[PDB]
Amino acid sequence: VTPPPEKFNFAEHLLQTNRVRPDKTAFVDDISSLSFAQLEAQTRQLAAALRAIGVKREERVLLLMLDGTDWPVAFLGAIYAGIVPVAVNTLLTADDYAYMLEHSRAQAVLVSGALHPVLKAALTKSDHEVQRVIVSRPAAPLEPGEVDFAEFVGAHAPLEKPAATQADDPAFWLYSSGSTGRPKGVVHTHANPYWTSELYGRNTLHLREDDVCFSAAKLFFAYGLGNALTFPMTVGATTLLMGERPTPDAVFKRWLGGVGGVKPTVFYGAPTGYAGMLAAPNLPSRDQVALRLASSAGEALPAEIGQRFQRHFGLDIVDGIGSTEMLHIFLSNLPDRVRYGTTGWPVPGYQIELRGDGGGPVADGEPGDLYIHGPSSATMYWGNRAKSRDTFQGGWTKSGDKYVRNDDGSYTYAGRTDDMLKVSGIYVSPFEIEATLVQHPGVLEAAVVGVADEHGLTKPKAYVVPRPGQTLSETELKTFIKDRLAPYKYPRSTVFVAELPKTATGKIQRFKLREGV
Ligand SMILES: Nc1ncnc2c1ncn2[C@@H]1O[C@H](COP(=O)(O)OC(=O)c2ccccc2)[C@@H](O)[C@H]1O
Repeated sequence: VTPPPEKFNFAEHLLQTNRVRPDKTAFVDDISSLSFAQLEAQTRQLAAALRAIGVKREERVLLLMLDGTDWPVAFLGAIYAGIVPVAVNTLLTADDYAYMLEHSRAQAVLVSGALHPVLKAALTKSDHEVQRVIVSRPAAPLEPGEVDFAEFVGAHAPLEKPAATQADDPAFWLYSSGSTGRPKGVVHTHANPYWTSELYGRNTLHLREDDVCFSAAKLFFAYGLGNALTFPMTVGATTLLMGERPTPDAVFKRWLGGVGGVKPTVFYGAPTGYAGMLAAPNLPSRDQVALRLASSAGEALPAEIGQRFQRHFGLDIVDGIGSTEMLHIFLSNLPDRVRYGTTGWPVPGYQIELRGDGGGPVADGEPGDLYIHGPSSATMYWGNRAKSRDTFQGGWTKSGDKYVRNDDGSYTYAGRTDDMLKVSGIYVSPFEIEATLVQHPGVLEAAVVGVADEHGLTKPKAYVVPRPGQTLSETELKTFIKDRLAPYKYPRSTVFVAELPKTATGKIQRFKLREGV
């Protein structure tokens, strides 16, 4: 792969690539479609609109939007203007967005109408710098000063040239969270999505122009931003976008061509979703679908899920690991070489190391902490120098995973070096769940650990000590939390216990709980 040039604007690079196919569909969702030519026009009009309201080069805008054809207009339009979109999870609380507005110093917000209520609460409570709120597909009347996305874009002539950015300039941020503390702003450059799209989208997956891409992972996840924006636009594939929560039925509807007259050829999602599909009574047959490739990431793929999928569809599931810090996948199975129970082999272009307890070498078959060296790594966590130093070794990125290298050069997942749990392939901190539980007046103490379900997928499990002299049923506790946590964070089971195993300092011995004590 040839490196990008030093003067490089990634949005211009994706528009230029598709000038050969102006009338092909670039994106289609449940109510709209853009051709490459329409996407270019709207992208450049939005770039002009952001500049016309005073947002300058290098400044941030918050992009809080459901998957749909306006999302890549917003993302690429900011980048074309050399403004930095901060693309965020759509399932967070007002308090999380308030933090993001302050931390990013976002100067504008591009928000889906269905997300406007949570955004409103974030704006009201924060010391933010937002100059304009631009609403895509409003779901209630606009407040004074707010502008509808379609009119904001339509009111401005297309910007004539992109910002003259450098390849190593910041282009966008994503946020990721650890087991405590606020979300961390992961800063990516213009070159980083070129590298992931060339080294993985093109050179590993072999995506091509005639593909129809469909990602159950949304565009704000680093996995989905590659799958359903940067990879397809790099090869001129058409992309199906879906705003609603991915369920088996919603996904099957699109597999069978129920939206936009298109059947996906490339599907993308978490192992939890593939298990949910394989359990569904109305799983389509082979002859009803056009899939040629199935990608998975976010959590380890249990071998039995890959094997059942291959037996049903005659397609393997290609499991690769990526992170928000590395932007996309750097260690993966290949479309034509899958070994289930491993994450495959290093993606050419990326170097992988396993380190022991002092940074030293680890013999094959022994676990070591995983470190990555490659060209798409983030530059830092914005405004967090300590956490940055810890993760950005020195050209090496620490992943927070342990791995074992096998005799054939493949790597087998061996768990995290922290307490985080990927449930449904999405981060869940057990300590957040514990903090929610102990605010119930009938709970005295709680401890949450990961436990493998019957499919070998990790789910949280809660051990709860009730407060003597209060009542507390399992049903009452399920109601308390349904209300306060996202569904993927719900404990699979709660066990009421008389006491928890502790050190003399009172530290809970969470390892004893995973050992089944
Ligand atoms: N296949 C896998 N097997 C085992 N663990 C996997 C995995 N893919 C992700 N992970 C886990 O999620 C972590 C990354 O989470 P994050 O949500 O930042 O990004 C993706 O999850 C992400 C970002 C871009 C592309 C792909 C995934 C990895 O450090 C690892 O613990």
